[PDB]
Amino acid sequence: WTATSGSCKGRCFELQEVGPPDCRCDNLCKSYSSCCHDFDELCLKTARGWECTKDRCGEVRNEENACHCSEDCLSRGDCCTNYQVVCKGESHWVDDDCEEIKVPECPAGFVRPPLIIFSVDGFRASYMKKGSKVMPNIEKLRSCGTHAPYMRPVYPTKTFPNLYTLATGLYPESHGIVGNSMYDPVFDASFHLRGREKFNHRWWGGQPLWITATKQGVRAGTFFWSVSIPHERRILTILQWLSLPDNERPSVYAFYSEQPDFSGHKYGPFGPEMTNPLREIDKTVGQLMDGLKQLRLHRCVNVIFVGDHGMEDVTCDRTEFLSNYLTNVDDITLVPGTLGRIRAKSINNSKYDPKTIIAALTCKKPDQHFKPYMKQHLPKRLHYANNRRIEDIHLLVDRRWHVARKPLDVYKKCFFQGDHGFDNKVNSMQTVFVGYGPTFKYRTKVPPFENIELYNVMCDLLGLKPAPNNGTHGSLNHLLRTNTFRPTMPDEVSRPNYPGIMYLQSEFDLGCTCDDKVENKLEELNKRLHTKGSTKERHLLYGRPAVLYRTSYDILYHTDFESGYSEIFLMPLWTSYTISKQAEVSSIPEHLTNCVRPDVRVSPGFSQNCLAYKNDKQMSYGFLFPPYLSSSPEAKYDAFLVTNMVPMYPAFKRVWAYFQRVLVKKYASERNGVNVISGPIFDYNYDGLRDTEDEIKQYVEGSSIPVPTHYYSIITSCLDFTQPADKCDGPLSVSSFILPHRPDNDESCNSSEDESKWVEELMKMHTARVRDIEHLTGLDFYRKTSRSYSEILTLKTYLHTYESE
Ligand SMILES: *[C@@H]1O[C@H](CO)[C@@H](O[C@@H]2O[C@H](CO)[C@@H](O[C@@H]3O[C@H](CO[C@H]4O[C@H](CO)[C@@H](O)[C@H](O[C@H]5O[C@H](CO)[C@@H](O)[C@H](O)[C@@H]5O[C@H]5O[C@H](CO)[C@@H](O)[C@H](O)[C@@H]5O)[C@@H]4O)[C@@H](O)[C@H](O[C@H]4O[C@H](CO)[C@@H](O)[C@H](O)[C@@H]4O[C@H]4O[C@H](CO)[C@@H](O)[C@H](O)[C@@H]4O)[C@@H]3O)[C@H](O)[C@H]2NC(C)=O)[C@H](O)[C@H]1NC(C)=O
Ligand SMILES: O=C(c1cc(OCC2CCOCC2)nc(C2CC2)c1)N1C[C@@H]2CN(C(=O)c3ccc4[nH]nnc4c3)C[C@H]2C1
Ligand SMILES: [Ca+2]
Ligand SMILES: [Cl-]
Ligand code: NA
Ligand SMILES: [Zn+2]
Repeated sequence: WTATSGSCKGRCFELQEVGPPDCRCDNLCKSYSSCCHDFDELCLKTARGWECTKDRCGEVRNEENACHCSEDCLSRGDCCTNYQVVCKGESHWVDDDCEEIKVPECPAGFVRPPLIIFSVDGFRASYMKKGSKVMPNIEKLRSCGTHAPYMRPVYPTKTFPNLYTLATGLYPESHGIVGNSMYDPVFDASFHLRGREKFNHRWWGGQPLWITATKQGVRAGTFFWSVSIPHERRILTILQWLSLPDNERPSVYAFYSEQPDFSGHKYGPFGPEMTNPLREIDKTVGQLMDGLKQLRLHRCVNVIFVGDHGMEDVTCDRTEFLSNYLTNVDDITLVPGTLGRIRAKSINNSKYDPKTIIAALTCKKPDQHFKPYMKQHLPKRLHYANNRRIEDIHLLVDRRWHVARKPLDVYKKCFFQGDHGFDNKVNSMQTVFVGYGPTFKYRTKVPPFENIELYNVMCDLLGLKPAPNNGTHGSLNHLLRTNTFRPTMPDEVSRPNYPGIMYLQSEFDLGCTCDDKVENKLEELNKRLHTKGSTKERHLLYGRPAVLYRTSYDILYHTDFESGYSEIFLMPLWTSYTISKQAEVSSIPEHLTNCVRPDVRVSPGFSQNCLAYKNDKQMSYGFLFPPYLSSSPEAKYDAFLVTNMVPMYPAFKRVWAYFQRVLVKKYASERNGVNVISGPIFDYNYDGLRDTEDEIKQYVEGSSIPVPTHYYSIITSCLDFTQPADKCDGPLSVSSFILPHRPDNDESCNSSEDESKWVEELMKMHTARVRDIEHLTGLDFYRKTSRSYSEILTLKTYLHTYESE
């Protein structure tokens, strides 16, 4: 109910709301069916169209017209965006050369340059190059302002998860919009694009930009436009808002376009019918810009041009049916399409089994086009698990395909030729970013970055303090001329011990053997300097990492590698070593195959033991610094110290062995030496954050030796590869991964072939940012380099994606 009986005269697109039932006149009333009777007549005028014509120049103001070409229009703030070009001989914004904007040039009374966020749905990143001949306004923004060749959305690359990530800097798992379609079991409700449920504030977590602004006394234009309000009216309304008196005028504005997404779904991303939606978007941009120029705001406002996701070629016949795998296909509810999510059709059913469903979906057909996962086993870079709204079972679907439950679902629902929602590393899903204005740089290209980082920047552009979010504040400082936020290195919380030789061999009773009793003062002061950290500048290139939580740990030095050994988790938190281009792969000598030696620097009570691995029929063990890469027969003994040991399932040891024996050396060859940091990760509650000791669900049997959920490595070298890793005078280059530590290899369908046919593809899949590894371990890397901190934050947010160009 509304008493939809009040009026809207002088209230057209009002700025604060009114309580039901007083009728509404804001840009969302339509969607609430709560506009006043006269809203259309007064607020949605159309008479005469949206441009001036020569014979309108001068005219008697006529309140009926959608826009005015009269004389008092400039001062009423309601001319058609082309008024000056047509009636005062001015030029369109796009025809003007660009001139660097060194300082804001704003009208008197503007306390700060406004921000205008112009967002475009489905605007695939390659559109910038491929549609360039027909988007001249967008092209001028891109080349005069600051731009990335593309910007990475979050997963799933759906509309609501992405628009609300842009608004909040949060992963969908934390903001709560985990799909365009969700079931919440605690609310017992569903959320869909169509319908009222999405209007209930209980779905939306985090604190979006417009709320952050309000709470700190920066006024916001209302970001959301009802779908019948056409584009030209949205632009005119923003331009009017911009004419309000100083005390009423918002500081931040949003425009949203449903194009090109709406068309991309019908015609595919490069369909002939796509040229027109693009021209249209360009023309709307020209109108905002010709309108800012009229108001002398075009060298004052910062404009952000940003997409939520891209678009891919998808058709009804590229659909895989779950009914071709599962016999019980009626006890399951599938959330379907470009990703799959499965729950039980009823929780009154005690016969519903995730394991057998997963197994029934694993590697069943030669060319299968989706892969099932338990959510905690999805790649950590998707950050897609820590929400009750995300179903335990998930299917990652290949680009260009759909998954559906039955065929009846597809023909009682080819409609479409495009879709999106796939893995966020996929090229066709990448989207756009352009920043133009006094606060952005002039004609500057920046590297690709993730859309989670933008909320921070929009907060800086407005002088706001960001609510806590998943961006890394400072990682996009290179986008900006000024306003920057000066980030600082977090303080180290635990400082290490440096233990010397304190224990005799016979104090150990670990059930470990080593064939090593084989026996010169010259080579002795030598081996001892290695244990004092003589070679430490070679293996520890960027400083030791900082432990950012409270705990007990020791630095251990060796000829070949250095480690931070945790007395709590009984293993190292990190192991650092450099492999130069020249270095040589040796084999594990036969005599030393089962060798594990006590560390006389570390007490029996803080040590693992071999007995437990023997007793544990599931669990075997590996080494963090690989014996294969020892610099000498003598140094190799160090690789076998029990303090270099970590627990590993036999299935995982195949992955790990291949990475250490083949791939390190290969990377050293291509990158001209690599520095490697490796270590264990514990995330039993899949929240993306380091577990405390009391959260560990699994131990090597009959011991306090905790089992990692994943193993990471960070592989750094010189960006200029003509310099070796250990003597780089400039920027660094990095790639990393976080491998799930799994007792089987059901994830790789080719895992019964040689490791050279599958291990590396798996690693690629589990590519990571150094920043993801920091969250997971509580460590802080790259503490001592010659680079600026800003540049290091950018490096820590890099993801190496292995897509082509
Ligand atoms: C990405 O960035 C985000 C944001 O920075 C990071 O998430 C933060 O991480 C913190 C650490 O996990 C977490 O802090 C906790 O908050 C608890 C209360 O928080 C409420 O208030 C805030 C502030 O305004 C609000 O944001 C929260 O909103 C969540 O919940 C509602 C649903 O109820 C959602 O609508 C909303 O979208 C959001 O959902 C998400 O968050 C929750 C976690 O709160 C998840 O469970 C969901 O899955 C969803 O993803 C909250 O309403 C606070 O009570 C916690 O305190 C406990 O632990 C500390 C240890 O310091 C201790 O002092 C206390 O004893 C306490 O323990 C007690 O509570 C336990 C739980 O009941 C109980 O088991 C014990 O026995 C005790 O009784 C804690 O400080 C913070 O909430 C989130 N923020 C957000 C927005 O998610 C995120 O980590 C980053 N991600 C990565 C990978 O880096
Ligand atoms: O008006 C907004 C809006 C705009 C915003 O913008 C947020 C700003 C945040 C700051 O950065 C830029 C965007 N945020 C939010 C929601 C998140 C709160 C909402 N809407 C209205 C549009 C209706 N719509 C569709 O019909 C549609 C479109 C594409 C599709 N593909 N497949 N099915 C689809 C269905 C997508 C909705 C987005
Ligand atoms: Ca955790
Ligand atoms: Cl969805
Ligand atoms: Na074992
Ligand atoms: Zn869409």
